[PDB]
Amino acid sequence: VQLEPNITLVLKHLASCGAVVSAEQQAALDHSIPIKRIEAGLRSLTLWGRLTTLNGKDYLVAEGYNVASSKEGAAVYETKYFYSQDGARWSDLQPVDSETATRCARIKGMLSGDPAKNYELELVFQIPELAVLRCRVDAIATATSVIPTDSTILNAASQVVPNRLFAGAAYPEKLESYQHRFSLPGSGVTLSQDLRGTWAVQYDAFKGVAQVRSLLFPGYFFYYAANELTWGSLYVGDGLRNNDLIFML
Amino acid sequence: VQLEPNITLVLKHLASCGAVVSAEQQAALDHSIPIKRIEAGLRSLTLWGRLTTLNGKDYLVAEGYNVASSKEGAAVYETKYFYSQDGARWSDLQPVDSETATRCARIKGMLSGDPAKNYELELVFQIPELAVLRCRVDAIATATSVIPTDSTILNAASQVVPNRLFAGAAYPEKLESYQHRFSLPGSGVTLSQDLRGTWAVQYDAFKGVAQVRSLLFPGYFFYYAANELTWGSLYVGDGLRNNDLIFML
Amino acid sequence: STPPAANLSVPLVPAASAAAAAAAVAKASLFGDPEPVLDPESGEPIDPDAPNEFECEDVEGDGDLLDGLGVGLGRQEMYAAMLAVKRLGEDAKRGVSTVRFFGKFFGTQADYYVFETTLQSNPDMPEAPEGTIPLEPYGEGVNAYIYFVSNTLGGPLQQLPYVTPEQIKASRLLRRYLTGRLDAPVSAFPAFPGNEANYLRALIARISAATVCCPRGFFTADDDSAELSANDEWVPLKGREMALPVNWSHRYAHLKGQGRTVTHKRDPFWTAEEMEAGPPPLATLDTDAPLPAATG
Amino acid sequence: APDPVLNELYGSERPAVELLPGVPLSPIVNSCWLPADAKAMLAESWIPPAFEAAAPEYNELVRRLAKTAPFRKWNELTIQAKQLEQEVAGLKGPDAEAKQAELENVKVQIADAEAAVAEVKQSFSDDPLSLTGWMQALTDLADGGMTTFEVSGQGWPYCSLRQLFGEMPSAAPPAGFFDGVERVLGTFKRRYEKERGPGSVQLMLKLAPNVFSDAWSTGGAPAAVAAVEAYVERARANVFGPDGGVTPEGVPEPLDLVQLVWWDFAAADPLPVLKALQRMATDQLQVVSVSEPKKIRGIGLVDFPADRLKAAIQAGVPITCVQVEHSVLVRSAQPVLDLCAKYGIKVLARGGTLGGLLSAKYLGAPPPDPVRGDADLDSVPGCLDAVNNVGGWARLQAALAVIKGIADKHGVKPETVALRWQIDAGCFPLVTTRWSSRVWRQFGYEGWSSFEVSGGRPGVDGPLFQVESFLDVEDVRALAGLA
Amino acid sequence: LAANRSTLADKAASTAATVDAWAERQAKMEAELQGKELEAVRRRPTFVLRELKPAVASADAVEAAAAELTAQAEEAKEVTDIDILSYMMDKGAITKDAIIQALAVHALGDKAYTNHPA
Repeated sequence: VQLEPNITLVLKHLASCGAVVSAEQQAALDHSIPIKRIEAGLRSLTLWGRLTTLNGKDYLVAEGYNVASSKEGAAVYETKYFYSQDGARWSDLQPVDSETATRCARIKGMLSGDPAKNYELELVFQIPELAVLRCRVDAIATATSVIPTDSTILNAASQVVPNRLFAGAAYPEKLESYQHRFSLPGSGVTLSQDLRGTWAVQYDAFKGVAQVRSLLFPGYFFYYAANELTWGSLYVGDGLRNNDLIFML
Repeated sequence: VQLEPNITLVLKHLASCGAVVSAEQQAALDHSIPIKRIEAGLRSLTLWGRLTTLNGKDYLVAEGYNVASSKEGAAVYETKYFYSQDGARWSDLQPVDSETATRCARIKGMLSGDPAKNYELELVFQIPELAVLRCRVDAIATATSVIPTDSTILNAASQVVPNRLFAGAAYPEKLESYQHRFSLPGSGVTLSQDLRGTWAVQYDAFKGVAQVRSLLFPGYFFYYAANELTWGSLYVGDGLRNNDLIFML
Repeated sequence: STPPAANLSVPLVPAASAAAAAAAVAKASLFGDPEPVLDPESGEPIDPDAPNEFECEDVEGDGDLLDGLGVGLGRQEMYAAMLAVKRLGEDAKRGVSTVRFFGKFFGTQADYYVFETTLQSNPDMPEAPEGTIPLEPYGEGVNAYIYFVSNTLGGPLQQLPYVTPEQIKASRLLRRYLTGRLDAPVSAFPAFPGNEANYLRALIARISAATVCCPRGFFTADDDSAELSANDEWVPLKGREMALPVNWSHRYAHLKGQGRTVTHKRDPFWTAEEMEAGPPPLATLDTDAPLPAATG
Repeated sequence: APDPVLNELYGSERPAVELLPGVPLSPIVNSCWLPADAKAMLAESWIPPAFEAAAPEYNELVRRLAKTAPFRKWNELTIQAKQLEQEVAGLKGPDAEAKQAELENVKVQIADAEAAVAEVKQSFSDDPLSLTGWMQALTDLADGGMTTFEVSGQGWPYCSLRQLFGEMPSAAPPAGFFDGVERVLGTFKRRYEKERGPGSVQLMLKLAPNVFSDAWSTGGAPAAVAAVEAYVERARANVFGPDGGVTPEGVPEPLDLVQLVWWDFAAADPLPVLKALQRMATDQLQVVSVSEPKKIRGIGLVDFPADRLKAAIQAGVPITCVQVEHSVLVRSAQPVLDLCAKYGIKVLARGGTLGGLLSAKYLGAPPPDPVRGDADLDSVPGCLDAVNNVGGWARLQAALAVIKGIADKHGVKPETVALRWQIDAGCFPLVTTRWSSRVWRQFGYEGWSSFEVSGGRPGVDGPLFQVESFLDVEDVRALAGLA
Repeated sequence: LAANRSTLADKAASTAATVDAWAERQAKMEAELQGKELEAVRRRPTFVLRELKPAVASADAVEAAAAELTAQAEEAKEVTDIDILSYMMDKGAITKDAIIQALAVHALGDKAYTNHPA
């Protein structure tokens, strides 16, 4: 029934999972989220996550879309990404061309702090750290971005809009109740159609709060409260991928 | 949009207005409101306020209701009240008689913390403290209970239910945007058909948040956040209305 | 056009949520004072238990520090952690003397809350069999503390057994997600000698020996023993000086590669495992082993 | 041969059944919800011109006394005395002397019977708990034909959760939920068995171990067996007083049945407690010579899923009955019915009327409200949950209209139709008793509290206790369509 | 939409009327129950005096007691069956235990020996 996830309810429901932000950064966010939302002409802007660096100066990353339309069977959102070392001032994350988008997936290890860092890869190729961060955010968003099913609907002119009459998802424990963001409302694609053991759901029947954690990307959490229909998600931790999933499970 | 007011949102938006709760009580409410909600059949149960006492054990009062009907040209919410000295255990707050409430009205100053006290009035009369507390709480509840206008709507079987297609109150810095819950949704009676100087409204247009303070009862506060479309009200202080209001304006 | 998810008719609470209700009641009981309960068959009140006299640390204070740093659990969970520590230390059946909150381990079905406590009467440790590395008795380097683990704050509280060098050596070979329950096979190969609880205890041992620190100069190391006496002349550093890793030191003894804090040499030649010499007791975090270099 | 009680009362040819080889079972089972606390109920006392026509002595006792075995024996002995006097006056011969000896024998029998009658009449007045409202309610219920009872009450989730899942202090006695109900039912059982019949009234208990407690989790299997043994001992102390718990021969008299209700299966499996209760239900032979005599005559289970019931069968546990929720509008557990039909174990059906919500009222009424409160139902929030599971108040209104039409077709209350539907599916009904001028309201009857209107008749109707159903094929089709 | 508002109001009024009708029917039933109970209480003394089948008091004895009561009344108010019975038990001719025994024998119904042919 909600139209945009709160930044306070997300931090409250995901505090236990370690998805927390500093109090000073929380106040700075509360002040400087609308400023960037108006400076960029975006109708929706929410905090996407927080990535750890070799310094204490983690990257806070917020995403925001202005239009969201159906295109070749994919719900394409025209997202813009912004980063900030502190909660006050935001900078932009320019998209990455395919050559460097493939030369950035081979660079591993947790990032440094200064976004003006050049990695050198193999003749030597110089790649900016902001490109690597953009690649990691794109990979996590492709693999993970999760919303409850039927929470979006298709109107005339083929635009995906929130379902104002969404009554909630029965059986919140089941993974079938949740879907990726880029799945069309008509298609019956959910997280069940992913790999069998890559999503863990723990549901408290009493308080009516379900919690979905990504095991392929260990730092992605998504909560869904059903008594009042409120769902949110956050990624906290480094952006690296968990390759050896078969051994761990 | 919202189904029920969120306690953390209420405490976050009313922090400036001085309506605050202690850390232990906050956590205890978080863990104990659902338990009392499910022990009864109440679809809704939320914190109503915090009355100050003399020993130091403040009275936390919560109210709940199941269904909201319309009867004799008004919205009649059948409510049930609970009180506590600590956030853990909730006890019933018994309703009082009529003459007992008339006698209630003559006790002034903050009531003491112990719920076993007795006040002496005049042929002598013995008035329990819980009766006084319930009298004050029902007086404040009857006087001031704000919801944004047309945030509810009738339906089949004539029950006042939330309006899931609520567009948002237009011009929310004015009292025509808010109304008492008892007022029926269709009717044009709003927060402007009462006395001219017993309500104050502050508005932040950039953040889009409105704060409505009651001047008849200087402890009643209300917020309406337009961007999130979330509203909520709280009371902090002793249940005394300032009769010497005119000299104050 | 009726939307897909028009309406649903569910009961107020699912009929299969008794466990969640019990956990919620247990966590709510942490607050306030226990109201006296009158006995059945009569009106006489049942006298409460006489509490135990224990020792602990400031949990609201370090909750505030961790909230200011933006790490750890929320401030609404550190208060419940304080109350759970108080309940554990207050129990008479299991007599503790000091309590401390270790942390929280995630899992695929539940999570583990861990408290490290010393007891007033250590239990019995079976003697090490022949041909194996001798076990460290209670109070020594690896078994100084006894750990308690629960699923939800409050509620039941099991005691993890001791840890043997075999378990520590076997834990360094495997890499698992914790299923969340305490009776679960960790691995078939590499073989692990025990169920989930033994793996959790070995992980706790390694983490505690690796990542439990105190500000530099706070303690003084015993000249010939391995004890730390509080330094009376310690002058605190202020502000961001406690962000540099050179100003911290390891509060617990280094865990050798053998599976013990101190190597056990056979009596005559020795292998290189037995000649494993470690660092000074109060070892600075600056002089630590860096992670291997990555591709970038 | 049919049940003599049900023969005279309802002209029913139904033969009596036996839950176990020793204990019988009534066609309908009474779940007993106390209206108030046991303390406020065990303290009630019936003891308050030269003639009071409204005095309880001339009104309640004359009815409660004629129903006792000594008085019936006295009347029968008087009848035989008058008869044999008639024949001995007629005969006047050598056989008249033997017949006069028979008359003297029946005279001394009359003497001792009258002494017992005076004894029981005195026993009426020297105890306060007898002749109260609730005691008379259960006495009338048992005399109606439903002699079996079941301890129950407000339960998860509509009750105090600190009294279920809370940690008691160490000094507390080992008393669990549904405690005072056992004491009240035991008091009623002892009073009724003193008045009439040695074992007339049965009683089926309920064991609800708090598997989430610290002691249960940290203890293990020895803790579980110790806990169940302690519960059995306390239940024996409740049903039978400290005196009389053992038979005069020295062998303890066992309980009738213990119902195990499990809260969570992924937390702790019920195998140890089931094995312990089985061992308490069996007597350990030594050579032959009985040792460790049985304390429980049987074991039943509550609301176990079909797979768990099958797993309990596969472990040798002699399960004798299972109670599930299966009404004319709720059919969520069909597999359990088939499994019990295959393995030949009785099944009990709680619900049926959705808590009195299929009554004459609510036909066009708005939904009941918890805060305002309804008193004709037993649990308002439970009734709303039943309504939501059915689908809503509109669907319930349609179903109730259909049921009311079916009822008016024959001339029965709208609830006997649901109860007969339950009986037709094989399961035994489970109806909640009603209190305090609402007696017999669970069967639909109204204004049945006073003797002036009842006339001593039970507040039930014959078609419910009948071997042949009164539901025609169209009615069966409609009720099946209700779903 | 105007007609929809009117119909909704009518439906709500109909449900309220149904609730009120049920309440008043219950009240009427309770009142009739009280009337029956009061009538039975009023009737009882005559019943226990002159219509019990196991005769507590012989007709001659009760009529003699009534005649004596009338004589003592005229020397001084009208005789009443309750007054006759109370005076009779104060005289001691009829005890409470005999009343209880005869009433139980009658309440036995067809099983009573009096209803038995012999």
